[PDB]
Amino acid sequence: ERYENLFAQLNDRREGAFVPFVTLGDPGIEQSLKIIDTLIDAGADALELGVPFSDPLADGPTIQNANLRAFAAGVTPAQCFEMLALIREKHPTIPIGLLMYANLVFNNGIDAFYARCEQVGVDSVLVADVPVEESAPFRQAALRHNIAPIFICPPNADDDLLRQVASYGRGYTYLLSRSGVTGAENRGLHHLIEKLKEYHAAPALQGFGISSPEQVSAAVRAGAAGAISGSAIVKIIEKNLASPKQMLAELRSFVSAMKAASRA
Amino acid sequence: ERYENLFAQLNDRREGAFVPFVTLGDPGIEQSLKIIDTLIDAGADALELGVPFSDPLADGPTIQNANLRAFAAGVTPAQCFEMLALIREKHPTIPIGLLMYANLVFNNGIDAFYARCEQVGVDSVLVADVPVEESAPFRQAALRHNIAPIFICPPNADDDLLRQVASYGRGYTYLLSRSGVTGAENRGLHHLIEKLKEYHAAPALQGFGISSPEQVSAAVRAGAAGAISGSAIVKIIEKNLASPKQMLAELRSFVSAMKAASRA
Amino acid sequence: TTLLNPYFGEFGGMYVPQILMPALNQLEEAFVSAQKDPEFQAQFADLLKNYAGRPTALTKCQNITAGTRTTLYLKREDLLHGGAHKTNQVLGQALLAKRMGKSEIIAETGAGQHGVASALASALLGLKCRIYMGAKDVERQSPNVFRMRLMGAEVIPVHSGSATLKDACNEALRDWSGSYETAHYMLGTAAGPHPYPTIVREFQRMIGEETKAQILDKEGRLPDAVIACVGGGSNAIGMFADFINDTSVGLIGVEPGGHGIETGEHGAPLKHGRVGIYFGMKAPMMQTADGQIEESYSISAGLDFPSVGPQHAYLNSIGRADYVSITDDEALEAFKTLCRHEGIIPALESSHALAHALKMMREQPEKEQLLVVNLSGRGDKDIFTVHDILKARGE
Amino acid sequence: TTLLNPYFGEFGGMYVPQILMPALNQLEEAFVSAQKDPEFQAQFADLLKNYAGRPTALTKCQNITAGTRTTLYLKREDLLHGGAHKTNQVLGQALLAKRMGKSEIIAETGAGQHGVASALASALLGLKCRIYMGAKDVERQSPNVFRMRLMGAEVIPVHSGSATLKDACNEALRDWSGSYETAHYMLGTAAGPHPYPTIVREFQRMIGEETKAQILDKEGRLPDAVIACVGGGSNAIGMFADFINDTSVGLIGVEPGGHGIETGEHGAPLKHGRVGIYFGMKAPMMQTADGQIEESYSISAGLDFPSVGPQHAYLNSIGRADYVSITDDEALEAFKTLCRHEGIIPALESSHALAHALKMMREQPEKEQLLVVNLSGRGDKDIFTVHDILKARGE
Ligand SMILES: O=P(O)(O)OCCNS(=O)(=O)c1ccc(OC(F)(F)F)cc1
Ligand SMILES: O=P(O)(O)OCCNS(=O)(=O)c1ccc(OC(F)(F)F)cc1
Ligand SMILES: C=C(/N=C/c1c(COP(=O)(O)O)cnc(C)c1O)C(=O)O
Ligand SMILES: C=C(/N=C/c1c(COP(=O)(O)O)cnc(C)c1O)C(=O)O
Ligand SMILES: [Cs+]
Ligand SMILES: [Cs+]
Ligand SMILES: [Cs+]
Ligand SMILES: [Cs+]
Ligand SMILES: [Cs+]
Ligand SMILES: [Cs+]
Repeated sequence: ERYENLFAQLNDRREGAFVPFVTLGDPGIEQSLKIIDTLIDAGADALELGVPFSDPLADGPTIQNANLRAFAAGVTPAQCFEMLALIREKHPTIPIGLLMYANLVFNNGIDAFYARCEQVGVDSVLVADVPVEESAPFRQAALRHNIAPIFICPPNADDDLLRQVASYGRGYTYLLSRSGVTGAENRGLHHLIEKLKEYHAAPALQGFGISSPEQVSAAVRAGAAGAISGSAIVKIIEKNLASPKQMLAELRSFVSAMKAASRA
Repeated sequence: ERYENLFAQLNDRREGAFVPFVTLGDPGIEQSLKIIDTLIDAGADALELGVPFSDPLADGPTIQNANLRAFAAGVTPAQCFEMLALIREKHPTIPIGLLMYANLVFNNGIDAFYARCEQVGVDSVLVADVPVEESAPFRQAALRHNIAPIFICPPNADDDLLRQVASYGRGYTYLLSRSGVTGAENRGLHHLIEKLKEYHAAPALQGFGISSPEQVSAAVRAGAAGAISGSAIVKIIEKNLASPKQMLAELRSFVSAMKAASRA
Repeated sequence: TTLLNPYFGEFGGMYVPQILMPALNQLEEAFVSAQKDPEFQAQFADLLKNYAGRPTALTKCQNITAGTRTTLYLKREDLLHGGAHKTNQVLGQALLAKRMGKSEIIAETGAGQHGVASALASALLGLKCRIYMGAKDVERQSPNVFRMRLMGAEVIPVHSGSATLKDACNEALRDWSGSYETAHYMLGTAAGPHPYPTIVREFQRMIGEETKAQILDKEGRLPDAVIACVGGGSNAIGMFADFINDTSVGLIGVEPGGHGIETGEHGAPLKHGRVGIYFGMKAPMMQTADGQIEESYSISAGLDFPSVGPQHAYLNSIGRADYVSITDDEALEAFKTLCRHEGIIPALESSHALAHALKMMREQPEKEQLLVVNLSGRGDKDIFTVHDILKARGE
Repeated sequence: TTLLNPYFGEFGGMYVPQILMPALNQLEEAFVSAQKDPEFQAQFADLLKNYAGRPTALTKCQNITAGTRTTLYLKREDLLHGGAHKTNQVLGQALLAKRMGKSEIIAETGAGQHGVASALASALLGLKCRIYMGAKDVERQSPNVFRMRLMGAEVIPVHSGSATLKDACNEALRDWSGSYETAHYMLGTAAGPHPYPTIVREFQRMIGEETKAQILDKEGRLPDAVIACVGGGSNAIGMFADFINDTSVGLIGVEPGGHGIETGEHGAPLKHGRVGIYFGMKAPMMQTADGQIEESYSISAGLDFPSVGPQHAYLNSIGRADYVSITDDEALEAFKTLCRHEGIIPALESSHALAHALKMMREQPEKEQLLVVNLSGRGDKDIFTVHDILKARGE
């Protein structure tokens, strides 16, 4: 019940969530674990974590290159699940969500994938290239293993899609800021937020192109439960590859500032 | 009547003709005149002289390159006629024949060309790319200006062609040794010779690929009135461009040997 | 919810980010509307006839079947404007783009023939065209880069991954996910998310329709088999479609064997991969044990792709079509043989199909069989590649 | 003595060394025999249809005539197998070669399209083919060198003279004068000694025949004018022939103006040369005051020739056809315009014809006129040349 408990706590404090994304194992397993511990210590309310995939079609160059760095370090999904077990062992209540591409879930059995998620203590899975129309075996397996299946509400969602996302999803609703792929350089709605609430959808987190405190504050002021930032975070990793301690300091400053903005 | 007188003299001596070919003005006007005087002094019975033409389609690479050398020396048909006047002024009885390509004769009037031939003392003109079928204005102009029009008897001449060549031609009949274009490297018939005599054709000179005394002797023994050699002669010029005196000595030896063979 | 079935048995579907579903539904609706629109069909027919040059010839081989009981015909898509079958369905999709009010085209290309088709159709019909092409393919299919650019298309080299077709596909799809409001993604093969495998088949099926009419005219019967190379699957499903219900007619698809299946350097997922989800579809693919997508390989850029269209996976599964592979060296021998004995220079893609036909003949030379090979393109784009190879082998 | 008239008024004839007259007479007799032979005509027709892809399309331009009263059609010889009109008459002459018991082919080529045609026909029909090509043309039309050699033809660079078409012609003729017993000289244009201007016209006249039928079908009347580029004259006389007795139809031939007629660097002897005798014919040529043959120039190798076929000189003299010139830069603009606005990449030769049509339109844009341009070839052979030029000009 980790998302449910988180959002209840945040609501009682009149607070929005700030949720960073990073790629598991970027730039290496040990440094990735330290990065993630730093995100949490700096105020992350939840995590979105990518499992490196060869062809990430919803991602722009920043996160493409994060995947490549992880592969250069020899990271596999098996090693990602080892990492996840370690993260959960340290941090018992923080919601952990995975960003997956369909083939990694489908590969050697959908049910078996979500079973592995449950064993390591994952709370949600977002499969980026599975729309609600194709989602049945994924969300069924997810719910069977006490995992929240995450679905996307795009800016031009019609009413049928709003109702489907409200009914099928759990944990949180992903509120897409804009079309396109992930990217800081490309910056990105009250009607959607109000409709999701009307249909009793899981609380909305806005994502794509959120790289500044101002955008986080704007998300929460518009009524979203919080915001997700990926490329902005990953850029700090990419910039400081030769300076691991400076990397963590800049990560800490950024995450702290973004979290502060969620209190607006 | 220079060919008629020549062949009568040769017949009374039981002798064949040897007739060298060179390109007028190769490798320069002055050296060309000295070459020609050397040919005559060494025993040439008559001359065949080429006027440099841009695209000589009946000639192989040796004589192609002779034309090019003459052009590099700036030789024009006007300069060739100046040369011809000088040659005739020195040598009053030797038959002089020109090897022409049609466009040089046709260019600014066929009649005017043959008139210029008569004024400088030329005895025959062979137009290489005008077959008997197209020859009427050429041979008419030739005869009007007391020039012998020369025609070709190819190895596979039929009877109609034999009769036409016998009737239309004067001076000598060109007996082609082989198909192809001019060339020493490519060596080349009693029935044709006997038929031409039966039809009272001008006496036959064999040409194309004759580069050795043995071939000259064979021509005369088969009943030809003589033989023409071009590429063999021109090769001696080409070989000795840097050694003008050695050129003339080798020309003299070769022409003397070829002429000796005509007595067989 | 769709108007048409997105699946062929287990295979197919619409595995794209949610953002792109309305674009796919819009495309499906526009296609269904256009297929029942006599004015659309007349416009498409007119372009095919008077601009692209259909119908294409069906050529009987005079020499390469000598001494055998094989009769071989070539369906001459190499004679189509542009130089390959790709031009057929691009004219149709460009008309669909205009019908939907789009003024921009996104395309991917490997051999550069779909790129050239996209560029020429855009020039003709007044669309702004950008084309993604793997950097390796930009080099080995360079004549087509020059052709695309001369026709005013923007050609964008892709250096990521294997720098070949799958990488150009990825970038095209990434682009579309942000530009679909104004751009139509003109997918060039019978693969990808619904409705593309269906649209591409329906806009290529004149190949088999013409073939059937032509072979009936010349031989008074149907072929024993029709043979086509398979990259994503468009020229093969175009040839196959009209024969699917003619149960006596063999359907043979030829995947690239590359350096040999045993080397792992090939593009033959239908027979040597396993089902996965990628490029918007559930289909056979080359993938690692963990489910990472593997890089393919072929001497031919147009076949160098680690998956295959879902209708081919379906036809295989039920046994209606058989699929085989042909290596680089086998394709090169077929290329040379057609050049020297029929005076036709085939695309290296098409040479894979021809190579398998030659094998059917040579292996059983007293077997009576009437065969058609889909000669999907001409080899002008390949002549510098093939020359370099032969030179580096004596020849 | 001949069966057919060797002259067109003053022009034409058989100005070859005596040795070659029996070969020319033999060829004439074989042609006359074949033209009345139903089996020959059926074989020729079958190759044209099922191997070369005739009839070729007649394409209406959609965009380049916008805002004017010109209607423009392109006769699509670029879609013929091989990529140019040259293929038509090579198939006919190859059949004549076989009819005469020859097993070897000699050809000359400049753009390399006649070379490619000769090579493909020889591969198909079992002849041994050698092709002379000027060394300058070997460089600027290199894709066709690769194509000829892949089809097994011997390609012999010619370095003499201007190292272009006239020099390749000279060498081919020199070769034939020694090899005619076993080799047929497959002359590639409507020029040279009788009977070639006649044979080439008769084996190309399907271009105009088809055009007439197609324009009657689409417009219900004959064109106001048909427009073709003129090198030696084959694609133009092929288009013109069936319209010669339709007195209302303008015949317009377009010679290469090169860098400009005033520079002397051109290939426009019909309007700027004077009558001479060369290459077996009496015809207009570029020549010096003394009668030496001048070197021509054009950006397009296929038009880079200092003479012209005798039937064109005749049609000009009586006023039945009009001849004009188009410079390099005008041809390049037409090339670019067709690429970008109709999605067709034309040969640079053909671009001269298109350029003149565009001029007819632009100069008098409210003049009602129905025009056909003979699009004699595709521009694949030219794309590297054109690219290099544009780059060396910004672009
Ligand atoms: O800040 P940005 O621009 O890098 O965006 C960060 C997003 N990271 S993520 O895991 O939430 C995420 C969520 C959804 C994605 O694709 C989908 F929408 F199609 F499902 C991709 C990544
Ligand atoms: O010794 P070769 O092999 O060089 O031959 C020398 C010939 N020189 S020539 O002037 O008589 C001569 C005679 C006839 C020619 O062409 C024609 F037969 F078509 F008319 C060309 C040259
Ligand atoms: C991928 C490309 N070409 C593929 C191709 C193919 C294979 O693609 P299909 O399986 O979709 O026909 C076959 N033949 C030719 C001439 C081709 O160009 C392209 O041109 O972008
Ligand atoms: C001389 C050559 N080509 C001439 C040519 C010409 C000019 O030749 P004609 O005048 O004979 O058509 C026109 N169009 C194309 C495509 C051509 O290739 C050759 O390919 O050898
Ligand atoms: Cs056979
Ligand atoms: Cs493939
Ligand atoms: Cs495949
Ligand atoms: Cs118009
Ligand atoms: Cs010309
Ligand atoms: Cs000309």
